[PDB]
Amino acid sequence: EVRVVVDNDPVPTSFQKWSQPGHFDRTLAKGAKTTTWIWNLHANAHDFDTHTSDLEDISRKIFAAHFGHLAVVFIWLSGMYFHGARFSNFEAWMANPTGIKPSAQVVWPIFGQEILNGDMGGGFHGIQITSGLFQMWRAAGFTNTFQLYCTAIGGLVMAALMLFAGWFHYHKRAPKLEWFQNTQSMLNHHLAGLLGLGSLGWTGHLIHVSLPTNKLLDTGVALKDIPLPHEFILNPSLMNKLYPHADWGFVKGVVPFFTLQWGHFTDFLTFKGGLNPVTGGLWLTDVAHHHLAIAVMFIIAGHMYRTNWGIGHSIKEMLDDARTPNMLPFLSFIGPVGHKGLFEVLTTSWHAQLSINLAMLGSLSIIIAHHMYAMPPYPYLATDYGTVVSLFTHHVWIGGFLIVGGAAHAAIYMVRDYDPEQNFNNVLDRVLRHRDAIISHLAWVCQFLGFHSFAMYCHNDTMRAFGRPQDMFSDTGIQLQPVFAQWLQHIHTMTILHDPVSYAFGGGVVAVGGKVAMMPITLGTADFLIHHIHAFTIHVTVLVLLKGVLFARSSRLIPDKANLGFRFPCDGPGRGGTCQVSAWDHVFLGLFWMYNSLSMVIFHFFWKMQSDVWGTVGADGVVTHITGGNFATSSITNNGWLRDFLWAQSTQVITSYNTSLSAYGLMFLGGHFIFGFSLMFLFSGRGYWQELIESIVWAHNKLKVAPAIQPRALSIIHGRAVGVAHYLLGGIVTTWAFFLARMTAFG
Amino acid sequence: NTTLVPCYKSPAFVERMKNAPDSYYTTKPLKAYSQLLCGEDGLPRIALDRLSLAVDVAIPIAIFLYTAGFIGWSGRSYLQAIKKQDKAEEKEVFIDVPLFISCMVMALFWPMAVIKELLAGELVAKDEEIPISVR
Amino acid sequence: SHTVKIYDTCIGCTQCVRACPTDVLEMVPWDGCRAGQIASSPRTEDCVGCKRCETACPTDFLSIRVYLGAETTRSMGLAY
Amino acid sequence: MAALYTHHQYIAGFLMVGAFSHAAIFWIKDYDPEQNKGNVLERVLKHKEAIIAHLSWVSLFLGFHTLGLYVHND
Amino acid sequence: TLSGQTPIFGGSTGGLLKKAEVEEKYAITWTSPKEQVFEMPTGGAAIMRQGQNLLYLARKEQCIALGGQLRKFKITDYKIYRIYPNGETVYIHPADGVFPEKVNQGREKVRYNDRRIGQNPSPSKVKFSGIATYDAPNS
Amino acid sequence: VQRGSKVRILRPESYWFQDVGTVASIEQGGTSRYPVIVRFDKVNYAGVNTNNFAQDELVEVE
Amino acid sequence: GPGDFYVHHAIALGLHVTTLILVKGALDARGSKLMPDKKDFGYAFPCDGPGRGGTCDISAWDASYLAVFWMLNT
Amino acid sequence: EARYLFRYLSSAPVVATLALIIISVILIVLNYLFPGLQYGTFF
Ligand code: CLA
Ligand code: CLA
Ligand code: CLA
Ligand SMILES: CC1=C(C/C=C(\C)CCC[C@H](C)CCC[C@H](C)CCCC(C)C)C(=O)c2ccccc2C1=O
Ligand code: SF4
Ligand code: SF4
Repeated sequence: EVRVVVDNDPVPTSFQKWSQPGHFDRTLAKGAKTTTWIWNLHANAHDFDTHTSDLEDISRKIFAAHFGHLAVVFIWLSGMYFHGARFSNFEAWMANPTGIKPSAQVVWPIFGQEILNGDMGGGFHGIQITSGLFQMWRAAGFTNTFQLYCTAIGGLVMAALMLFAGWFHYHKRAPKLEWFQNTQSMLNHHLAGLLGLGSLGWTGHLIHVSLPTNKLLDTGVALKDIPLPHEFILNPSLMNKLYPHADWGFVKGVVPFFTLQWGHFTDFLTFKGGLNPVTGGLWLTDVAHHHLAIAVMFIIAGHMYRTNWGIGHSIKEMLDDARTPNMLPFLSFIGPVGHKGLFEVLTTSWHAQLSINLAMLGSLSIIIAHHMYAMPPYPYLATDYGTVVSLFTHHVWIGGFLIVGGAAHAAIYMVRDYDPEQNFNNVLDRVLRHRDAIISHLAWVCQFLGFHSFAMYCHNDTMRAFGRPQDMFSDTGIQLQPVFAQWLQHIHTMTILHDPVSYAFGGGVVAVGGKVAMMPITLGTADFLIHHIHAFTIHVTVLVLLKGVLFARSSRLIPDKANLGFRFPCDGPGRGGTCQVSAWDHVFLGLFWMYNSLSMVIFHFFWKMQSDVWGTVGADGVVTHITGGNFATSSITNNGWLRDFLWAQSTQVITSYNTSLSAYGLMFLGGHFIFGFSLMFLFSGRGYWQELIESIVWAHNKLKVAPAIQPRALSIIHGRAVGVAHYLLGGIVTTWAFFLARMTAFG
Repeated sequence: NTTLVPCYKSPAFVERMKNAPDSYYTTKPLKAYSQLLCGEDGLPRIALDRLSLAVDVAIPIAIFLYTAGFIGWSGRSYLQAIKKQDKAEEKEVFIDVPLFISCMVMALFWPMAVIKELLAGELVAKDEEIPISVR
Repeated sequence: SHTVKIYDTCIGCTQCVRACPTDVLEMVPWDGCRAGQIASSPRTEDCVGCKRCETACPTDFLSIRVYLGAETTRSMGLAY
Repeated sequence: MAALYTHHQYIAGFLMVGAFSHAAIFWIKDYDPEQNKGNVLERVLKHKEAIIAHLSWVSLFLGFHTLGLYVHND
Repeated sequence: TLSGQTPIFGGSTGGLLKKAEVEEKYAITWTSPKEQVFEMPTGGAAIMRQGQNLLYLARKEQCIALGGQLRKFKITDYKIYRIYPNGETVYIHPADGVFPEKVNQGREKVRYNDRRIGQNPSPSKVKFSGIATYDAPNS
Repeated sequence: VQRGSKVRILRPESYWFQDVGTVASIEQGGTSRYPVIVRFDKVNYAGVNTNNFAQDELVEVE
Repeated sequence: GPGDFYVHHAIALGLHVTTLILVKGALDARGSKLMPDKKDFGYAFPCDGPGRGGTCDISAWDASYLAVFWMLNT
Repeated sequence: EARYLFRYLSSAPVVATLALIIISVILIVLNYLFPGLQYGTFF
């Protein structure tokens, strides 16, 4: 039975525990002896699996903390709509989305920092935003700043709604454990009720607000003549000169949908498959049709799993039937148990669920980044070159942090929530029973690719210096063509309906006005060599993270590693030395390798777009790119990455003093600080530093100013966590300040 | 004595006042920099002379070093207050602000309060009461 | 082949013996404690060097040391 | 002229790190407090937490006002 | 010597290597009143039998990490052997039959210094001598 | 050196060298060689504040 | 000029920190409160385990080592 | 109980985050004091 059970008032509501920090752990509540109590109070505040032991009381803390998180997104989402309401040039940008630059977030007149208020066109002085908010509100049908303001008001009352529901579901009506454990019913309402009714609600907005507004904005009605979006429903004769093949009446226009004469909708539900050549984005008839085929497919697929009416699938039976009397005979190697005892894994532990939901949301956010540049979805997005790169670079970094989190909680599951009772000889036992064959062949293909992607950049670097340009892996020397990726560019242009979907594959140059939106991205030897840099760096990022998941239980070094914990520094200087043997220090080492992997994805993007896609078109048809075919000849030596990319494209962030890009020149140099500052914590150890506090504590005990919270150096784990939190901060903000000073000096 | 001419007759500083914006940052703070010594590139230097900049250099000393030893003396007299109450482990996290303000207005006259503990020998702790290492 | 010496500041709380992963230490009878015990290390050839007995000793400036010396095949934990 | 300045300053930085590397090997391996009783070599260890507490003030002074005076000028 | 039935284990990869055939190899031996499942020190999970069990491990830290696991299954009767490749089975844990946590008599104060730890001699006392500073026969 | 008295430490190898501590218990057996257990108000290094001491390395302050 | 005032305080910051690491390496080569028997362990040892908070880089070799990063920097 | 609320607002991160908004008086002493105030230009 799939009934609802709650608990009436389980937790009191008082400020008595706010006066006692560290109440959740028993060793933190007994007092603050040293300053390690300060740091342990924040490293354990959200470890809800160590505050209590029962999954009924843990899962109420999980459910009530999502509500307080959703009430934090709604504060930030009401700050993007409020800044577009009061502190922006959204009026001047909507009239002319080519000459006027998108800007919110004006700067106060103090400390001489009003030099950052550069000229945005039309007498507006502010900071050129690269978040794509202006190109997104135009696609939603926003026309005046009153509609942006009462979205920001409507989100603040949606933040107080989501914040009241976290107090209500922890202090008044907290659910029970058998309400959280019916994950078949949860998948019915998230597929159909959330992803199906969300893309059914949005395709009703598109054809009633976005499709009328973006039709009249292409005729240039100049924001007096355009109607407010309720006047396309209250006045249905107004949407009849647009889209005349339908009827557009309250009851008279819907009946082509029920009588299945869907040819009445074929003018505003198209399958054109291309870019709008006036704006640059996709057709909003093509997008509104897309959400209708998504809402059908999701509401259908939300009736797959069995709730209390008998009919439906059950994941408990589908998982337990994949044993090996019934498999395909070439993948019948996975156990006579199969993966019985695996529905008990993803229901009785939240870390097992978090490791899949982070690696899927991480890999989704990189698929999203690869699609919003090749199929640009918003009007005037693709020609705002500062927005195209800052949305690819954003969701690649966001979607790569979540991958490392998907491999952190796949290691907290093994140390804490793994049970050898329910996992005997199933599909997870059999992986730990051969984990020196997974890691041996992973550490070979990381080694095979490191020689065949990086040492081919050292072969080209030596032939170019020798004066032998015919001996190196060029398009002019020893050609390495992407034979299987030049062929898929041939398939996706020979299967066109009549318009060539995704001009990145081939055919046509979308050059909507001034600058060029999309062009074919051809692939040569410089694209063969750089896709194997990506294949190499992804595999070592996997090898570091997979070694921390398989060897989180035990090893040949420390066979009792799951008793030392997940987050422990070492097991002493024995066995030669066993520092960073934990599963935490493979998340820590996979964060540098996520960094090195994703910083070359955003450098391959930023240079291939400038040299082979972006640029300006004249009055003949030839395109002069931003760097001018530079990736084909000089991105094959990593002296060419040093000279033609890092040195030659940072002339906009170096010479950005006394101008309006002045903060990008400071964040560039403030970024190099935090990277070099990170190396104090990474390279040194805490026994130097604890033995240095003791000589400084002495100078306070001498002058009688010693504290009773006794000053201790940071932990071994805490000293490694702040050495990677600074490397991955000052290494990102120096790339953020270079990607944006280069592209907001052009546009 | 040096080549640091004042910014009144420096021939490279008057161009910084010739072509300039107005708002609040390059008009009134620029004519107040005119009595400052500046080199051959029109940038107001900070030299140390005998009497012409005797108190002109001693205002940033005496203004800072008072409220350097005002933060330090109210932090020292607060840590000594909460250790005679025998509750210093818990009063350092939860700051007892009626006492920290009381130990702040006792530090407003700290130069005539430090030397009342130097001659009384109570500023420093004696070497046989301070924890050390094996030396 | 490390060197696990044991000094007379012991209190016989047996905590180093429970923390040893290789059974190097063991409790022998003594006269200078209330437990009447002191640790001894007869199987110091099995000392893996990991100093886990040193983190468990509660006497200040602990009564047991591991002096990391000439390492061998069983003092380095090599299963290959 | 440029490669001979940078040569002899990196040699002189290495030779001064090694002048203090063998100070540390002298204290460990070659010093006994019984023979050096009451002399000038025991008096340094008698207050060695006042030299390290004052080298760490000059270090803390010269970096709060040299980095801070650059990134004010920056 | 040693005997017993091996637990139901479907083979692993973290098991014995060429060191176990050539240098030394360890064997833990316990008995179980139940058909329960335990975690292997070589990765995975195995079902121990109901009679005398016998499991060959590669080093001594794997046996006592397993011996510390059986003590949580309320099985405190395990014997650890050490098998040289010529067949010589010595018996090493627990040596006297009694566990090393609780005290027995006849055992010796071996590797014991009769001083405080802080009054070890300086390394200039033992200069160009065979002994180390922690051997130090004075006190 | 009685129970409850404040005492200073003359053990150079210890953490609490020249630190005032409160005596917790003294052993009356006479064969344990570290009878007096003194409790300190600051922990040493992630751990204890009590330690067994001798009587020749302890100087009382009151 | 004033560009030379500022670098001589970076040079002075450089010579004082790399003296601080080397003097603390030489004077705490006998031992301090984190481990009072550094002489019994030699010059170059890794650590003394994760006990007492953790003692990475505690030796006098590992303070003649962090001051090569400061010698090369200065 | 609102008598344990201000016993939480007197804790360490609260009074040392209001020890930075009270050091927004360097914002007001550099707003109307024609912000440029060098080391010789104030008395
Ligand atoms: C950046 C700092 C710096 C600079 C500018 C120099 C500059 C110089 N060095 Mg060098 N050197 C340095 C640091 C530096 N040194 C340090 C820290 C060491 C100690 C390891 C050395 C040790 C050294 C030696 C032994 C020699 C020099 C020599 C020279 C001179 C000729 C080389 C040349 O043309 O420039 C080129 C650019 C360079 C960076 C020079 C690199 C020379 C390396 C450091 C030699 C190191 C030897 C190596 C460790 C052993 C290799 C043995 C085997 C594998 C073959 C030149 C003036 C040569 C000389 O004395 O002229 C007659 C010479 O014999 N130096
Ligand atoms: C640029 C510096 C650098 C280099 C060259 C490497 C190289 C390597 N890393 Mg490393 N790493 C680095 C920085 C570097 N890393 C940093 C800064 C971190 C900090 C977090 C790490 C952390 C890290 C981890 C955690 C791991 C590695 C691994 C590896 C190995 C990958 C296997 C491979 O690619 O085979 C190819 C070899 C190369 C790419 C090296 C260049 C080869 C040259 C060009 C050819 C040499 C020519 C010839 C043979 C020279 C001989 C001449 C003769 C006179 C001697 C590889 C040797 C992974 C591993 O173990 O792999 C199994 C591993 O897991 N690294
Ligand atoms: C007159 C000069 C002099 C002399 C006689 C010594 C003598 C000694 N030193 Mg020493 N030292 C010196 C200067 C000197 N040092 C300087 C200038 C420094 C600062 C860097 C040091 C820092 C230092 C440390 C930290 C230690 C010593 C140690 C020692 C003792 C043993 C040496 C050893 O380990 O074996 C032989 C040494 C080697 C075989 C060298 C190893 C490899 C080095 C790093 C060369 C690498 C260069 C590289 C390969 C070239 C690049 C090739 C090309 C690609 C460019 C020995 C008595 C050790 C000791 O006393 O132990 C108790 C010890 O720990 N020294
Ligand atoms: C520098 C460093 C330290 C020392 C780090 C310290 C001491 C942290 C510094 C944080 C300071 C102490 C912040 C404290 C701020 C105070 C609360 C004062 C603020 C009060 C005002 C706001 C009123 C380590 O402990 C360490 C450990 C392991 C590897 C590397 C390192 C390492 O590199
Ligand atoms: S070394 Fe530790 S466990 Fe052993 S007797 Fe001494 S205090 Fe007890
Ligand atoms: S080093 Fe390891 S095996 Fe040896 S006595 Fe210490 S804890 Fe036991």
